[PDB]
Amino acid sequence: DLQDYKAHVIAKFDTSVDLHYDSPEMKLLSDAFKPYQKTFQPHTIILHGRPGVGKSALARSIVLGWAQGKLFQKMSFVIFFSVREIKWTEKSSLAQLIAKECPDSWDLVTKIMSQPERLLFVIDGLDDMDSVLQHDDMTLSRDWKDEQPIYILMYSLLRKALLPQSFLIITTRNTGLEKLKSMVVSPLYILVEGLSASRRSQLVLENISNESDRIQVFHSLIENHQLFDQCQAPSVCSLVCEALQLQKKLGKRCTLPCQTLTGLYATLVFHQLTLKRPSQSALSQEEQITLVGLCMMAAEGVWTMRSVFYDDDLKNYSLKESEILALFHMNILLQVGHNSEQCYVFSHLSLQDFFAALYYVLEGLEEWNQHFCFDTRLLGMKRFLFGLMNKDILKTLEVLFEYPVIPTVEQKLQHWVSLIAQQVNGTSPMDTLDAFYCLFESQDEEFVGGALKRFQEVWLLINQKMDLKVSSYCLKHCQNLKAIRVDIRDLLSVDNTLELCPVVTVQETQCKPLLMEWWGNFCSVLGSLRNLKELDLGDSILSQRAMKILCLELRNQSCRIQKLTFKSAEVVSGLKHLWKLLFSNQNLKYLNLGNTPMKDDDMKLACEALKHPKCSVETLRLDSCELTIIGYEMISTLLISTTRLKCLSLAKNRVGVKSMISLGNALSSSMCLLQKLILDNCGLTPASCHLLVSALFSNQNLTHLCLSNNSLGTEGVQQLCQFLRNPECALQRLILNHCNIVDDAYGFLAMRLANNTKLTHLSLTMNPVGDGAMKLLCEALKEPTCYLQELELVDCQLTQNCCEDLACMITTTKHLKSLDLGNNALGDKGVITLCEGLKQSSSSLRRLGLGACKLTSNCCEALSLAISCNPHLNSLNLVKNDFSTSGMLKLCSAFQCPVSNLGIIGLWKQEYYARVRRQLEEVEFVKPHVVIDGDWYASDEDDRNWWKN
Amino acid sequence: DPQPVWDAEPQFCQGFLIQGLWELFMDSRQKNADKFLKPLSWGSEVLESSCNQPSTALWQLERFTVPQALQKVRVLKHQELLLVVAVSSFTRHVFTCSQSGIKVWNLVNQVAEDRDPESHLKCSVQDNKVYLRTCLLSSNSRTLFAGGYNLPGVIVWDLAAPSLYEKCQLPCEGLSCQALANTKENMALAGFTDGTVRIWDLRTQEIVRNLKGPTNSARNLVVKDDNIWTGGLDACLRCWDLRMAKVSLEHLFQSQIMSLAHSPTEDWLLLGLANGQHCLFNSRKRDQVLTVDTKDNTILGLKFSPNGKWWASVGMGNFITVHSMPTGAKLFQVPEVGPVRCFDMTENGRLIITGSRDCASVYHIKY
Amino acid sequence: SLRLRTRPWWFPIQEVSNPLVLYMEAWVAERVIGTDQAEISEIEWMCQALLTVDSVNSGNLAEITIFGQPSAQTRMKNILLNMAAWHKE
Repeated sequence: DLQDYKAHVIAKFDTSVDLHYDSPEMKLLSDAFKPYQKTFQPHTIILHGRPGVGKSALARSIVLGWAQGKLFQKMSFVIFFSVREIKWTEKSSLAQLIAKECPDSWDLVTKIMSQPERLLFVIDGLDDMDSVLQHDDMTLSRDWKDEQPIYILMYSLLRKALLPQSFLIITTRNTGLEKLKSMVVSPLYILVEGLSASRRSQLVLENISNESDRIQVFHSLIENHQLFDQCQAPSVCSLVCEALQLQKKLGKRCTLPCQTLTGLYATLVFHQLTLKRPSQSALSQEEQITLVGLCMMAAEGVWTMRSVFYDDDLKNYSLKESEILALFHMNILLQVGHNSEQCYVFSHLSLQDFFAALYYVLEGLEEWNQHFCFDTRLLGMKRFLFGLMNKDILKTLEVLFEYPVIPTVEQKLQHWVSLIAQQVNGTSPMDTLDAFYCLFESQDEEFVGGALKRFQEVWLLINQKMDLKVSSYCLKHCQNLKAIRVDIRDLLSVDNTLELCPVVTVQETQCKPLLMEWWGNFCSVLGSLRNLKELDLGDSILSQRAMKILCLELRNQSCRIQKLTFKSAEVVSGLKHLWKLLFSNQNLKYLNLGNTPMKDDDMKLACEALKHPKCSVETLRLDSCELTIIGYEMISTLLISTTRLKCLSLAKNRVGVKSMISLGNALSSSMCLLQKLILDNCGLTPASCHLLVSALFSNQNLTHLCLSNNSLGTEGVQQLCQFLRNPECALQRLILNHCNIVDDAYGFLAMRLANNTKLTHLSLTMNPVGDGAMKLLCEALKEPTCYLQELELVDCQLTQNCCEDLACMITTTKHLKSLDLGNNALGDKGVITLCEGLKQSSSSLRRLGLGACKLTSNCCEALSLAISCNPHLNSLNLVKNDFSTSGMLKLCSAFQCPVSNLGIIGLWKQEYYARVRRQLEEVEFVKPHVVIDGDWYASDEDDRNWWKN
Repeated sequence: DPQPVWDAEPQFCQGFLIQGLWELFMDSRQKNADKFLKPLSWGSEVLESSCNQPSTALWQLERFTVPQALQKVRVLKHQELLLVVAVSSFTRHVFTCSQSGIKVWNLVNQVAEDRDPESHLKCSVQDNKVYLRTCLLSSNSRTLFAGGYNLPGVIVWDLAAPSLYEKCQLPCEGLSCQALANTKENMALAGFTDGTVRIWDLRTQEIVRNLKGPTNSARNLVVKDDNIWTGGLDACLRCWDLRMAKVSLEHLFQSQIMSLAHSPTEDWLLLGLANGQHCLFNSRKRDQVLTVDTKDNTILGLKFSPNGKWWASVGMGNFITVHSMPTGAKLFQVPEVGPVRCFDMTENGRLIITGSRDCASVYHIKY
Repeated sequence: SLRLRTRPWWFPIQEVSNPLVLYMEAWVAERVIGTDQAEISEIEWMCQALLTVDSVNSGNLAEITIFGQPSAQTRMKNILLNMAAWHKE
């Protein structure tokens, strides 16, 4: 009786004559159920794809091909289940379902006996049952003929616990795979794709208006990945093309945009609604309840993850198919089902998302509830809800509903967009780009302008052209922007790429790629901003042409950018253009050219441009650039000549003897005007350093000097101290952060520090100075004729033996105000003797750094008492120390005291228990001006990192 | 005694907007600044800004960095007592092992709290009652090993195939796995409860050699270029040479060795004892073992940084601590709820997974 | 209007929703990609990206589609471009 069943299923499944073929794709399905590896033979195939592609047709064709032949011959029996068309709460069994599918019953008893080896199930849908699972526990069925709700047997057959060693083919959705993948046992995934990219492009091209705006609108549509991706379904592409044709026909009577899916869907639905009206009017009240109920039901289905909408759901919202069809005259909410029960599904999931979004706008129009008797899945509804906020759609809604429409959710959307802008530790680029994409959807100037008013800083990564377009659109309305950073890793790396997408060119004459012109628009927008004054190219790699366009657009007279950074970008090719920008924009005064090698000609041109009367750059950072002898000679002849430069950095590039004598000859001249000079991590020897200081002895223009990470002899320190001794030295800050200063050299420094003004800062980081030199330094600082202000001793070899001396100095000084002790083992007794003199507040110390000082919880009482009554202290560092709960509680109570005025506290608060966390939150609550952050060195009240940028 | 209070940690921006839209819907149907953490972008990086430093590093000191803090970004909800954790950032996966199965998770998903694994591999139905004890992941992220108590062998899974399916068996009938290791020469080895370390040829599943020691002496097992370092409850560390196939070294320690690790670049070996004491041993010179720390609680986990400039420790003391390598000075701590039994670190040194009771928390390393 | 493709279990479903599309000359596409599939799959495993080639166009153009995170897409595109440049010479 099997041939009769085969003939019957042939008769039932016959809806496509020219859509059945021995295609290569069917062959991959047929050969899939074969051992790919000799050991492994899969028993479950999961077909997934976009909602609109032909998957159900594919499953029906599978069953048809078995029913006739040429497709499956080993599988003696094939059973097709379609779960969207049946009710799934009643208690049933597998045998009853099969008998419903199989008109005869006497076959199954003999089929079950030995057929489980050779038996295939084809399940269609299985995406609507993602909600019925209680997630608590299911009783797994092991045998059929069991009275139990059908989803339980579906779960059991899914887990190979009901009818094992049988083949399954499952048709599902991309978003219905989250709860499913854990259930199945070693599946094979097949991805179903719709029509290709080129066919989609042609289908979109033939339907555009061609009223002098073909290219811009066409490319806006085609490059949008969100729209183009779901245009894979022939139904969605048909809807898009029909909306475009409709917009072409009623060219003047339409004001809604055609660049977004929201505009096209609004066009279609609103035109169909007004078609009913014999004359222009507002919808009747019953029609209003009908539409609002339909929107609310779609929204509930979206939230609850349902797409079937049984008849009781329709009765819940006082809906009916008759009035819906009469009001719309469109294929919306198609009915499926053949038994007594009936099912209603939207013609597409896109329409359900659109109506769910539309519910949010009409919810506050009236009191609708009197007439009702009752993160990936939410991307579409979110995008549509953002799009619905255009004022033209709202005007049409006001026309239909006869009342003003001001949706409440607009404040919520604007507030969410604003919350991204004000983030304490920079803005996340992903969230910024997501917000920009959402705001591009609502082509409204007022909404977007009100959303972007608190940014003041922006970080963007561009790896698609649509990123360029949405950023260019949104950045025009960020009028408070002051600094931007762009990371374009690969989009503009290659100079030339000439290809055409279709068989023929889209336009008869193009003469320029779309990418280059979109980049030019982006650059012009950057150049037109008024409050922006810092641009960073980040990690971007740029071809000559990209740099040429950027520099040309930055040359315009409305550009007020003052800081330019290239320290992480490959811009070596277009450097020539850069030079032309240097003496054409007079607002630019900071150029960071780190990590880019300079040849002979590039250096010559840069020096020639810097000499120009039209240039105004005063800071030039040139670290990790490999110069030659001629490069240093031309740098020197630039330094002597008339220039506006005041700060120079030559870090991380070796300096020879001849280059050193040339630089010294340039520096010794009285016509050299330079303020700051950074020379760290160079290759200065004791001879080179001696020659440099000998040259500098006659200089009276330099004020800042950094020589860190170098090798200095004791004679070098003596020569530096001699250069400091004479009057008219004008040297204010000195950095020696890694030079080997040992023994008698420190004495020289103390002898210079004891009686000297005009020198306010001194950093001695990472130097082997112990307590012996600390005695001398504290004696030097104790004198009233010492005007030092900041002292840094971060990584010296300091112990507690000097601590009491520090205490005395802390009491006795009158000019020191900042003191950093970074990696010194003071312990607990050293700290207690220090805060013995720190508590009495005899001085005006305002910054103390006590990180990495090996402090346990025994020193907490003294620290708490000292900081409890010391109103002068303003900054404190306490990271990298082991504090118990009780001592830390004592510290927290000390912070809350009404006497202290602490402004910066260096702590990582994620290293303590809950009670400490509550106390710290209360500390932040009582005093609102307290910042508790672990990055203590990012606080820069005065210019302290002037040598590290 | 001190009960840490767990809070919903991420509150990302997208979740904030979704939760805002969720409340309005229920508000309508009744009559009848905020701190956001940066997302884990693409499951790879966080796109943040590095902390400031008091000075500039030397020209040759570029890739040698130390962390400063850890930030929690996600919780993976296993539903049983966690035992082992593995990552393999190459493919952006996470493997969590328990006594009843191994759950595979993907890091690409942007969820505050994950409860839906990519796969759930189990073996309990095969025999009457079988427990898992340990799992291992190879260097190139193409093979997974699992071993347990009542298994007939250690199960081998292929991770580079179109499907996730069992591959090998590596027979070992009446032993408890207790340890796993892998070598570059395409060989596998495991160390069971009765002191046997057995080496199989991975491509033919053929036993190559068996090494015998005293009971419970193979709890920890580390492989190097030609040496095998073993240690356990007997409080001795021994080294076997595969060539001459007997013990080479024997060092005695004051307490039971609970964890072992090896520095990727230098020649240092890390010992974690049962009295909280860390120990450093030179694997080449082998002069003397130098103790670096002391604690009140035992140590159950130890792992080196990819550049070998720091290490992390976990134990029964509610804390995950990070120490600097040169001298062993503690860098920072992060608290948890209960005994932390396993943790793992990514290859690029960006993430760290930690399994405390039945949830695996993933932290981002802030440099 | 239907194309079928196997998806390895290790490829996330979140990265199948934003491909990268390039076009090149047909005579180079089949000779660079070749006929064998093991080498292609090994290349996908290394790059952590999926690629598909379509030559249904009546012209001399072939369309290549790459799935993955942006770094993976860039690396696979560079591999393909370098191989094509060498093969054409």
